[PDB]
Amino acid sequence: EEPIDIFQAIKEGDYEAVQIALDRGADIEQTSSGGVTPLIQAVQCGAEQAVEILVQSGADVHAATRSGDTALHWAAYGGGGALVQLLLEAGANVDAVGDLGNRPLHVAASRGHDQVVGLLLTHNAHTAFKNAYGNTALSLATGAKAQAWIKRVAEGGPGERSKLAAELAALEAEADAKAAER
Amino acid sequence: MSDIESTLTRIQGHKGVIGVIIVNNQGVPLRSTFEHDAMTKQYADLVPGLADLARNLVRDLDPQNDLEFLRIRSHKHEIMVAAKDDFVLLVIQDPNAAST
Amino acid sequence: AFDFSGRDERIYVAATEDGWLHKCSTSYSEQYLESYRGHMGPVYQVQFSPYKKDMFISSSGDWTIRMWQEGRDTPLLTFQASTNEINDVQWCPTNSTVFGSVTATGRLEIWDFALSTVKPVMHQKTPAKLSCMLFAPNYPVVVCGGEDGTVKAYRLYNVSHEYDTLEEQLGRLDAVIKANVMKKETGQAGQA
Amino acid sequence: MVDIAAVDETFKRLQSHKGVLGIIVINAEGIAIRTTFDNDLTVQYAALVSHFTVKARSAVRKLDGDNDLKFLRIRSKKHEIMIAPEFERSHEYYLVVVQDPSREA
Amino acid sequence: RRPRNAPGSVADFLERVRDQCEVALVQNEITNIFRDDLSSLNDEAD
Amino acid sequence: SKAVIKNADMSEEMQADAVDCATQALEKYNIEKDIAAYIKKEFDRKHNPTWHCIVGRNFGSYVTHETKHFIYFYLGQVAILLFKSG
Amino acid sequence: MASGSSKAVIKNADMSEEMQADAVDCATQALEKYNIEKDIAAYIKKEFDRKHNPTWHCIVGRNFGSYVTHETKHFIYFYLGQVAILLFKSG
Amino acid sequence: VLDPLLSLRGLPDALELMDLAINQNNYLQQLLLYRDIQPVAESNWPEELLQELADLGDDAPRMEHLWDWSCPLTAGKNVACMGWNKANPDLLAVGYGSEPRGLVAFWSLKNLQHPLWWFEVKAAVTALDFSTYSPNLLALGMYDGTVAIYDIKSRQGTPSMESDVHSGKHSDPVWKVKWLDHGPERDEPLVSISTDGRVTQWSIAKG
Repeated sequence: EEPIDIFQAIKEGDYEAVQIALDRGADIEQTSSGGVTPLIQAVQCGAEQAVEILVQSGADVHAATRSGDTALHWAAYGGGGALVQLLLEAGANVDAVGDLGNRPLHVAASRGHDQVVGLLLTHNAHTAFKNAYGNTALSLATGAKAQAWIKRVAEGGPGERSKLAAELAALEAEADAKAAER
Repeated sequence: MSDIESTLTRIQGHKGVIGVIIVNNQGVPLRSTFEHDAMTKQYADLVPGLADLARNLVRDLDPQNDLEFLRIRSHKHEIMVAAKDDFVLLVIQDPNAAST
Repeated sequence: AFDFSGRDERIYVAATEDGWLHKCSTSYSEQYLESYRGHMGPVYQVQFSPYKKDMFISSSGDWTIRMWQEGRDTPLLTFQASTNEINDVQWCPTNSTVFGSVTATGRLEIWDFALSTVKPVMHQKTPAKLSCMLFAPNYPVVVCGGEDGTVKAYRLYNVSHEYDTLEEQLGRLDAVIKANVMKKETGQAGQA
Repeated sequence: MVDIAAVDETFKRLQSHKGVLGIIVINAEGIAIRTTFDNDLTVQYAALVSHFTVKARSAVRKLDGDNDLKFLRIRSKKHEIMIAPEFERSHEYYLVVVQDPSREA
Repeated sequence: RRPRNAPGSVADFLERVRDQCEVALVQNEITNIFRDDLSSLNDEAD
Repeated sequence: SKAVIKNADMSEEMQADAVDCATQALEKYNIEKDIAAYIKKEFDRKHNPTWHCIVGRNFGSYVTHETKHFIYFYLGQVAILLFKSG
Repeated sequence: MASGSSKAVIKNADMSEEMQADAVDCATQALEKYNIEKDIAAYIKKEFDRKHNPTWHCIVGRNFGSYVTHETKHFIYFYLGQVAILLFKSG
Repeated sequence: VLDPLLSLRGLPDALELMDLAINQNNYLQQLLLYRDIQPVAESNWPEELLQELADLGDDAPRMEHLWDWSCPLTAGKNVACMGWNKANPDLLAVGYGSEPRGLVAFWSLKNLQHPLWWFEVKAAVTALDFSTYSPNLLALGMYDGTVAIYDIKSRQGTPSMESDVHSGKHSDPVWKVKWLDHGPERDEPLVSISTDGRVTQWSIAKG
């Protein structure tokens, strides 16, 4: 049988085809023309199921492209809290150095993804780090509420991170309750 | 007047400054550092129109907002524009002079 | 010169022309709280280190920078890498082991005493003499000025510990102090 | 390869910088390709920027036929807009970066 | 999604102008800080 | 900026003439008032006055125009309206 | 929605005063009944043709420019707030 | 004949903004390289220690000259003191002086050839300090022993108030001055030291 393209299966959402390719022996660390690993491609496409399939099959959670951007950085771009959490408990470096010193906290602030910013801050992303362009995560955050989160992280440290985790859990519970009511 | 003349001499003395023109609001160059008046007239007739269009653009974006400072970067020369109510300060400078 | 201690705004250390330093209390105008001796020239500058406030640095016209601690009339340390008057010394806000200094011959000398207590880890010379110097509060930049009327700025490399914490700064400073300070006081504790 | 990844990385790196209100990519026709603003504001920026950069290019060419526009940026009292023009024979594009200069990190 | 090096390469244009755009962004902080020199001083005034 | 003909009670040749005249007016001028003035005066010179021209990006109008004497188009994003009356 | 009457900011008025005021009233009622510029202009021109010897022409908008040859005593351009209203009789 | 420049009220401000434009365009490369954006006893120093520093390689603590604040007006004047504004980390008030007349120049990154503002005092400055709570307030102890306070908001060379012999002027040069950060809810007094043997506190509210 022809070798099932794991990248094509990820792009089309064919999680069963991804699993079949991994079982027959498709390289879980195979790099495309841009160095995109299957995990990075699944993160970019939003295929969460393929993401955990690759994670359990042995995908490098710290794998990065040629520019240095990791699967965690691409999840930060996607803004998917589920994807970011999956990579975080898969082992992605919360302050992984992407392109030009861009860390996932800085990237999530850059687009103002509030959920990703909060999850990284709870997972101990540090706001004191600087990019190659002389900017802090506070300076990258586009939303004022995310900026406030970043600041209070800066002067609160791990305890404030625990309070932020508690309030994120409360918000997630409220959203789940609203969805159940609907 | 002494401070203004000192600032003008300093601006002339900086690296890469090609020519400085101060134009009144009716398009007549009040002062010009260019040795030829033809280029001064060309700049004072073209660039202030661009400054007025920039001010109109800013006002269209927000009527409470007005143009403050304009930068026009080309391949060879860069034009700085400071348009106030009663005059326009235009200047041509070589932005790559910092590399020389 | 004078410098107020952070432990108490009413307590400070002031330097004199006779080579003396005095721990003084603004609440007690009669006498100095403590006395420090050892300088044979006018102590141009004295300042408490921001990291540890019981221990302070001074620079004098006797060609010496001297390290002192409260309760010790003698200096903790003596630094002299030349025969030139050291006009001013400024502790580096980025590291608890670095101080910059300016000499009367026009030399800017950055000392990291964690690596060497004898010589500055970096040195620069200018034709004109240096009069005053400062560190940029937010930048690893040292600015110096003197007779020429020009303020010159210099970026420092491998000197800053900005991301490093105050606790580890104090720990490293105390480790260097214990490694470099002679054990004079340990000989008498064992005879009681 | 997917050009979307490179475009996304460039947009995010540009949006990172202090006070950046948003980013737009505009064609030769004054129509946005990608934008981070709302539709109406994006359209108004596209129209105004396209017209202004066309006039600026005409003025620059008249001043010096051998010199062409490379960058533009207009600072207002509250916001600054940076225009990056590219006039290739195949395509004319503009990059509009709107930022708040006076924003504090 | 027009590919790399294809005509009308938006990514190529963005890569070419990225450095200058971020340089201008860098200039903005210096400009605003030294304007706040005098603008924010009046806040302490009154 | 390609001319985007929204409405046209015209002929092809003098539609092209209108497009060319509007392009010349935009090249020479920067104000919609002046552009409309140039367009109207040129079309009075060329095509049997009286014409009327409105240039701008924000206007809604209802006018009665002579047959084969009306155009409403977009050059870029600027709306130019011509109609002959009186 | 700002019930205060927007003063008629007249900029050019080559007509008689009484039917200039009539035109102001017509513009006010047209903007009250229609929120679209094309509908406002259509209704304004309709009523002005009915009661003021057609043919009229009306252009309403906030940012534009024009140059027309109107009939004598048959021209106006004014404001109700920020919206600009232009009317002229031609043919 | 009135030069039409005088009719332009904002012309000095526009010229200062263009001074910004030129200086910033000139030192843009220096700042970009600064922030890493890619577009007898000396002879007695141990040779082993020097070799250790050399073997440290690029990790060895090194120095790079960035730029210079220099003016023809300040040329020939000894730089008596400098001080960063406590609320403005990039503004440096510099007192030049060796009684030789003293100059005060406010330097910044926007201009290296001339200060943004500068004024004159009767003799050589010896000490300057910014107020922690009022950054516009600069306290100067000058070579005659006079303590003065200047408000940079007024942009005037006249001190806001002075300390004379009646008000306790030192008879000997005053070399260090310091504002007292004792909480924003109380006055911020000054402390000055002079070679006369006097360390004196100064309460502003009572002159």
